[PDB]
Amino acid sequence: ELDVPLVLFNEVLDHVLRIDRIFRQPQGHLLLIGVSGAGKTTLSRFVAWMNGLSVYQIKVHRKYTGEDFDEDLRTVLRRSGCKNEKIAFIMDESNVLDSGFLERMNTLLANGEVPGLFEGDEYATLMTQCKEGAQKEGLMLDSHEELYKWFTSQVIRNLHVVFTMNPSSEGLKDRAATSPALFNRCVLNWFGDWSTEALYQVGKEFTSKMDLEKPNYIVPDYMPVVYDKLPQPPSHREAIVNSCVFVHQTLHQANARLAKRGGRTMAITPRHYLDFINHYANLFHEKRSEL
Amino acid sequence: ERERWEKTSETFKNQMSTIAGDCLLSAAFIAYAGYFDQQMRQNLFTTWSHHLQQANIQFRTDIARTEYLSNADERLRWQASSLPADDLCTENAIMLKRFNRYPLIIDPSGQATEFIMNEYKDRKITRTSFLDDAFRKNLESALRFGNPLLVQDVESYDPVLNPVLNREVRRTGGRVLITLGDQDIDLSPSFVIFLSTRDPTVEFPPDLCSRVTFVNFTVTRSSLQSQCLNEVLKAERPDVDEKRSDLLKLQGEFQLRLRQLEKSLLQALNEVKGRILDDDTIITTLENLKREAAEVTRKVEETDIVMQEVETVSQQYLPLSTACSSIYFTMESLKQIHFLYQYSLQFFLDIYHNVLYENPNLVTDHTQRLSIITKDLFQVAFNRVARGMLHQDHITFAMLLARIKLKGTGEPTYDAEFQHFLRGNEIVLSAGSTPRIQGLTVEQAEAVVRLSCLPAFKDLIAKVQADEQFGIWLDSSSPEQTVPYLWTPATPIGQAIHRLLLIQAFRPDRLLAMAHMFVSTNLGESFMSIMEQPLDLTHIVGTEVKPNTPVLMCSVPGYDASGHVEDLAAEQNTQITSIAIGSAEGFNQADKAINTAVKSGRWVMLKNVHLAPGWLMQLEKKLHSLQPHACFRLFLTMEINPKVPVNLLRAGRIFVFEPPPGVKANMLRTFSSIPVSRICKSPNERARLYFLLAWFHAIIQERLRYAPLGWSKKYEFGESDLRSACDTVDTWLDDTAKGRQNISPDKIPWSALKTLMAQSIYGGRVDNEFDQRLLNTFLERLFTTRSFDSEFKLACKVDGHKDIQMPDGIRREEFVQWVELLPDTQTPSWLGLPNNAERVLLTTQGVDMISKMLKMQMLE
Amino acid sequence: GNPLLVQDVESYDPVLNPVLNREVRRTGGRVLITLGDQDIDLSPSFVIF
Amino acid sequence: PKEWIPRPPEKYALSGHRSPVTRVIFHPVFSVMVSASEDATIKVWDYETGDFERTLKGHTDSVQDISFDHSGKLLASCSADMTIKLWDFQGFECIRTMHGHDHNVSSVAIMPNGDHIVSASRDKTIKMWEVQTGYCVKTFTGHREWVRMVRPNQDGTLIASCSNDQTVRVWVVATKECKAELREHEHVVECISWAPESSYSSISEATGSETKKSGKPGPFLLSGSRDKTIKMWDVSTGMCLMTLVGHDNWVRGVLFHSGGKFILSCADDKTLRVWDYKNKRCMKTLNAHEHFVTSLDFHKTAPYVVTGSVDQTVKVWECR
Amino acid sequence: PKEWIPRPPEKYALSGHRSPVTRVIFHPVFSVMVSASEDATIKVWDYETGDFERTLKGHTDSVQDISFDHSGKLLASCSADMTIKLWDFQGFECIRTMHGHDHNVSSVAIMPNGDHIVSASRDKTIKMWEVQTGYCVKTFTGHREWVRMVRPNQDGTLIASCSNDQTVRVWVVCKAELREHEHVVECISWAPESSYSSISEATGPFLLSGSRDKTIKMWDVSTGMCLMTLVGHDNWVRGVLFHSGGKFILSCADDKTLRVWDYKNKRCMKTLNAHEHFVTSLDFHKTAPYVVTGSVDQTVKVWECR
Amino acid sequence: TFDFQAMGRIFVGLCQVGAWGCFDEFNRLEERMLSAVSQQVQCIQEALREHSNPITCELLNKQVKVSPDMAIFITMNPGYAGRSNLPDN
Ligand SMILES: Nc1ncnc2c1ncn2[C@@H]1O[C@H](COP(=O)(O)OP(=O)(O)O)[C@@H](O)[C@H]1O
Repeated sequence: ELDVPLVLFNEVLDHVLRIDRIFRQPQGHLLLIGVSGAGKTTLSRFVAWMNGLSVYQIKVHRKYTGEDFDEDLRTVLRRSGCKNEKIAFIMDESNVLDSGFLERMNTLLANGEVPGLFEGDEYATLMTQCKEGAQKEGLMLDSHEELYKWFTSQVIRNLHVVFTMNPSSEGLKDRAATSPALFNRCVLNWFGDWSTEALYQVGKEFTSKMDLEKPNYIVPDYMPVVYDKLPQPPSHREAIVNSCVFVHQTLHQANARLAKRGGRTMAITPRHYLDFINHYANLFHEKRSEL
Repeated sequence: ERERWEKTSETFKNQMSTIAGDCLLSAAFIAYAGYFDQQMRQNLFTTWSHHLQQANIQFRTDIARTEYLSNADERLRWQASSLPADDLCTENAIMLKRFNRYPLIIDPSGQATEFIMNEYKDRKITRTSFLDDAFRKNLESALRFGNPLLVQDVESYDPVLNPVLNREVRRTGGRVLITLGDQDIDLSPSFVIFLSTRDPTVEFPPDLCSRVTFVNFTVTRSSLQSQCLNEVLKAERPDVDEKRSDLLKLQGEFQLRLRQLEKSLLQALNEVKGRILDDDTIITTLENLKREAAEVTRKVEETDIVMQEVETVSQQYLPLSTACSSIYFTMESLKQIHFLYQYSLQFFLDIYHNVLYENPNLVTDHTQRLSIITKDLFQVAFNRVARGMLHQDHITFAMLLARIKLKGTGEPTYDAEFQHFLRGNEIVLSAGSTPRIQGLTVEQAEAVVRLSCLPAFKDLIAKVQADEQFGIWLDSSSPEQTVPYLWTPATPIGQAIHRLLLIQAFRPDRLLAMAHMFVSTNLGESFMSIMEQPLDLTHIVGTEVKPNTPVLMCSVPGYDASGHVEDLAAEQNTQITSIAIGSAEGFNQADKAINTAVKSGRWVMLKNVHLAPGWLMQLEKKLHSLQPHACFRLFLTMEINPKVPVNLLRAGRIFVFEPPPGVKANMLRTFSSIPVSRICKSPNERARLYFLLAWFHAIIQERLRYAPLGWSKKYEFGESDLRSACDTVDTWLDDTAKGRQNISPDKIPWSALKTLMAQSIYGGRVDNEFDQRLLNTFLERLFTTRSFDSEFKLACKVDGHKDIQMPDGIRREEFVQWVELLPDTQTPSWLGLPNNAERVLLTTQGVDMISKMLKMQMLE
Repeated sequence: GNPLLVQDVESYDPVLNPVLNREVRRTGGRVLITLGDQDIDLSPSFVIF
Repeated sequence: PKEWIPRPPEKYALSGHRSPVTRVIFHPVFSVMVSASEDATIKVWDYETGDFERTLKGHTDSVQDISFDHSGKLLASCSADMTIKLWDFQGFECIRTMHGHDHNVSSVAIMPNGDHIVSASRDKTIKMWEVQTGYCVKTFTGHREWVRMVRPNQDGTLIASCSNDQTVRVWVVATKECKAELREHEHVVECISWAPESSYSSISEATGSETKKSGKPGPFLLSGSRDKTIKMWDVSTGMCLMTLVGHDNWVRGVLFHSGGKFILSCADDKTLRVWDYKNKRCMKTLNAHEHFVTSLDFHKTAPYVVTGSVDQTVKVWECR
Repeated sequence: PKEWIPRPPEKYALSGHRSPVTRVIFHPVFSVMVSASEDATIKVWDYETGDFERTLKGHTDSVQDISFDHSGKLLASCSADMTIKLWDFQGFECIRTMHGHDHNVSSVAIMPNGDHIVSASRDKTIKMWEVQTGYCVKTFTGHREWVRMVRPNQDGTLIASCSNDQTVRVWVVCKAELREHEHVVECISWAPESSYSSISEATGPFLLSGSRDKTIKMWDVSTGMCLMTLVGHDNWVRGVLFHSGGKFILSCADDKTLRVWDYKNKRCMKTLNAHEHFVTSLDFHKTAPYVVTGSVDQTVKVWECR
Repeated sequence: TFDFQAMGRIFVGLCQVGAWGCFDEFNRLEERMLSAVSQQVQCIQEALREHSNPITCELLNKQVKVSPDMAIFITMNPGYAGRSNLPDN
């Protein structure tokens, strides 16, 4: 599916296990809260591929319309109910443009039935597709009400919806007020920012490739440490990974200081950290080779 | 030369020790210090270096990030491809070359975009925009083919770029696949993309902030000083500048020759492959290389003329570049006290180009030309900046310019007393301390206690107790004009500062007048004097406004500049297209009219455009991407509204339309508005009537300013009322006079005019009975003149030994002469108000000026 | 542009008829082949056995 | 006057091209003309003298249409390499290459306002472009097949199109779409042209119509027949005022006279036809070329008609 | 359209080559030019742009001369492998190869009626072929040495060929023989119909030919006498040709100079430093203002005419 | 909901008839449409001034005859319920 090399640590393994257990749960919807670039949609894609679920994304663009969202919802509901396909519906909060998106998402998460989505010719097409699906499954159903009930049961069994949004107190209050199914019919998982242990593990995993061991390295008595449970005394690799972690943390502190002063602020992310360690590896290799 | 080769090659262990730390520092800088400015970049680097030092990780302290991460040939290629010589610009180019995530470029100037265009010019760049409808076709063409892509206007970001930025790539077989939308596109390896925005004040969502890396092209003080030095070299010594430019190019080419020669020598000595003495070709090549090393040795004459050029340009034009950098950074930090006016580097450079070249009375003497340039730079900067700023903040900007002039010029730095003047008012006082309240009061006693912290004011309580006869500075009159007492010879500027501190401690209501006196003593008496006259709109539009910059005309509520622009177009005989923004057909008509006016060269005016900010952003983008006629001006009429986009505010030229300050300025504005042909018509009493109208209008408008004593509620007495009044006066004078050159003061319909003003013209807005009675008694006082009695009194200025007499003139020329020679001082008793009306207002304005200056200084 | 070796041609699939007939079109500078209602670009370095 | 008609033989037979000539147009202000062919070149010819002036390389595939603006200082060309180029005719260099279409672009024109360009391509879409920036601002849909030609009206408020969809579709530019859909052609629609202002009186008195009594007589289209006919239409939903049967093969280009008293037409029958449309008959027949005639143009002031053909030759006809 | 004289510098230097260039000509219709060579290659260039279009391989030895059909759709080339190869400008492929010459062929030209091909080789014979099937029709004899160039008339009935026998014979399908030479005559230029009034003012059909005798001389086929002798060349003359307007004379030689002559006064006005080595051939566009010279230093250069 | 085009239709009807117009509660016309209608009001008053000295004014992209007897009146209650503010022009 994706040629993106991921890095493993305890938080990644635990998050993958939680996402897998909720996918195994029937009518199981996620709500992943965490900073952007922390790897929520890629973990969801990987777990859906492991479980055989087909990842479906809105693929929003400019000049998007509530009618276009209705069409995407119709396609995913048809695939999940008539064709009997397990779909992992990944939906970031950036895909929400107005309340027309989120009211329909609320109804879909809470019931599995969205009245008014299929009307007229679309309703007739859905009914004949459900009749074909009932013929394929062997169940014989007469008239439309039990066909729609069977379709609702099928989409309840099949569809899984995963949300991905950044943490915010006011945003969470707004979402809890305007969309209760995110807080009642969705399992919440506060991924958050990468912890100090996760940053240390990622830095050590990338650093282990390149050789920088210094036998004649003197450990100072002070050793300002930012990651707890650091091995004392630390080696050169441990010292520089602690230094990388401190670099990320002091970027957080400087950004907070700038925001408190009143200047514009920018998000600092695990993507920034991976970028920094990749730059470190490439620059170290190039400089050592050329010298 | 092996005596140098051995030293070069005997640092292997030291470089192995330092390489890990130095690579860590450089990688952290490249990855994290992209969005920040120079100060935060340096702060982050210092913090990282301090952490490495206290963790005992070896790194090279005496290194430069630009020199470590960039080669000399690479840097020369960069400045060949249109890049500024800034260290910050070089760092930005390093990020743009070694990016891992695709870059986002922030630059209002466009120099970064031009540099990218020149650098990736060997490859083919298409320059599209995120708001181009056919953007996906260009993106997929670049993806399939392998072309660099530069897309501007990131604010309308297209989330179809998300898999491209995230590198969500499939590697089925030997091909490389990325899936955008429904189509599957083969991804070529030689594809890069650059996102570009043209404003620093923009908010990006956190997902985009994660998936892109930022490169901020901010302006540095050193870069601005270099630019101003080069420009003054252009404007003063063109031959010297030409010599310097050819010199820099020649030196760069010869340094490239040095690098090539050293590389060739080392590669030949490494690839000799046998015995060097076996073949004479190696010896001959080394002889040629040594002859070129000899010309490298004789480079010393070029280095000598380098030093002579640097020393003469420094010793002449050192303190002008620093002054210009201070001016620009003052007007850049000015944006955070009113958030209406935003000024661009292009705006400051236009001011500097105006003062450098088109200066009247500027000679052929380099001794005096620098002083003339500096003084006119200060004055022109004040004029062009404060024409689009509030009369509250005029004095603040003037005093900041005075501080810049004082720092530039002799006079020592009065930092201690300036810090006490700005911040020292909030210092903690002694517990349970109270001086004598025999002549002073408690608040000014506490102020004197605070002021006594200065060494010069060691004895203040004893001095004011001994000087009991100095009741003039204690109360009444104008203490600023005559400030007794004192803080070694005393410079006039230091005396002004000490007296300003005394006034701030004793009587804060004279702070504005004393700040005006300080500005007058520091820069000239006639510094602020150009802001009393009506704005020279015809000259400014004709000369000081480029066609592609819209003429933003912001007005406080109650005032509108549409009549001013229409009158300007009528008097210059230029046809105009007035469109009132606020409809879909209005937007379509605005687009069509602006296109036709750009192609042809007419004038276009769009009114009330503060109601459509989303369309204002698109208009700003179109005006930036547009190339207009030579004589074309776009007028945008707005209101003081925080919904006006910062993009349009920076792109345009702001003219704040404000209530005219003072009766004299109000009369001058009224007389300039009323045409001379209209006011000079028969009979001869029309001039008297128009002067009475102008005086009445000025008095009631200034009374409106002094609320709620002047009027119970803030009415809007304006130019519509004045024009209707003039029309009624003209009609009644024509009715009562049929071709008569002179009309006796008894036959004129004074009562008819008075009751028509009382009922219809000015009394329409008035609803309160007491306000109506006040208007009626002003009309009765003014519109009888005791039958045009000589030495008639319009009002009384001061109740003690002062009065205002109406002139005995007959012609508009001598009336406006009397108005011009009216005294510059004003008192609320001119209007008929109590003398204590303005005290609280002046105190509040003074403390607000102090707060604004303190905020700008603290955030500086 | 991957060569194919499609065995078991006794149960031949008639979807390959435009491919075997080389029924292509040259709109623009590329080549277009039609499979059913779907339209697909044909790479020059493609053979099928 | 308002009566000159092309007469045999031709004035000059300019034969500098290498492939079939696609479109030939005149210059608005100069005594020069340009011609587009299938060898990715746009030759510029002085029709008064008869000598080749200069060429405009830059297109990768066969250039299919060219159009000047009102000022005569811009030339917009579209080709089969899916790109549209804007030429600075003062210095004869390309200003911008404007991608965005998905197939062969068939025709372009510059609106009378002068800062917008229309298009038409095989992906059944018509796009509006910006001359100043090069961006696409509006796309038109509705045609079910390859759109062959697009022509804005006299004041730029209406756009007509012809297609392989068998239909002529005309719409207002600004906000609404599909003002009319004209469906009386039994084969492909190929070449449209509006009616000039000094033709409405003759059209009204020639066709079945009352003595106005409605005001604003309404715009009139022209032909577009691969079924060897000529058809002019009306305002609103559109009716065929007359059909000029009498042609011989696939009609490729139609025009009005400068005075509006005649219809000029050329086609694959190697024939230039002059139609006296007041009597619904062709009163003059010109054996133009030795192969299919692809395009023609008529000079607004000077008496010259120029025709391009698959013969790789551009012929200029003097009018007597 | 009469003042067209080449001016410095070279507009375009078509150096995309590897072997010396022998002959260069212009297309009568299209805006391209072709060039023969020593490495059995004929390359087509675009003289307006300066870009290399295509090469026409298929010869097995050095190409001597090349000529075009009147319509410009047919190209005939002769080489040193005793062949007269025929090319078309529709698909750019060899149509037919004609054998029958006993040694190196040095000249070829399409008849103005576009049906027969003339050739001239070292075996001192002139051969006429059929463009339809490549079958020879007539052979001409009367030379005893190397025949360098042969050039037809404007009607297809008069044929003039120059040889190393110090003669320029004229045959009618021998009208005259001119034996007042002093060295080997190398190139032949025919006088167009746009020069009869000019030469009547200064002094048909007329014949002008350079030679290795450092001079150019010109006769009348109706009388067989030299009209005017043009002298001043510093080396062997390789190529001569009339101006399109029939007023000037263009010629090239081994002195690396283009001298533009005239029969009004018979003197040189401007010599052009063309190449660093000898100049083998040149051509003048009949309507366009361009001069191209093919030289033996493996370069082809095009001169603007102002 | 009194749009710019609706007010233009009312204006052309009033101008052609020659009748006064009393617009009650004008300060709830909202800012955008008030600013748009200002242009039509200015055009009508300019035509009336030209009459004061076949008189037409450009209303809704058409030429409409202006009777000399018409006038436009505005009834407002400022500060009623935080309604709209009239533009200065
Ligand atoms: N555990 C990980 N190890 C390495 N890279 C990761 C990891 N998690 C995320 N990433 C990076 O994040 C990118 C995708 O981020 P994404 O999942 O879109 O963030 P979000 O889920 O917050 O939108 C990938 O390109 C990948 O390089």
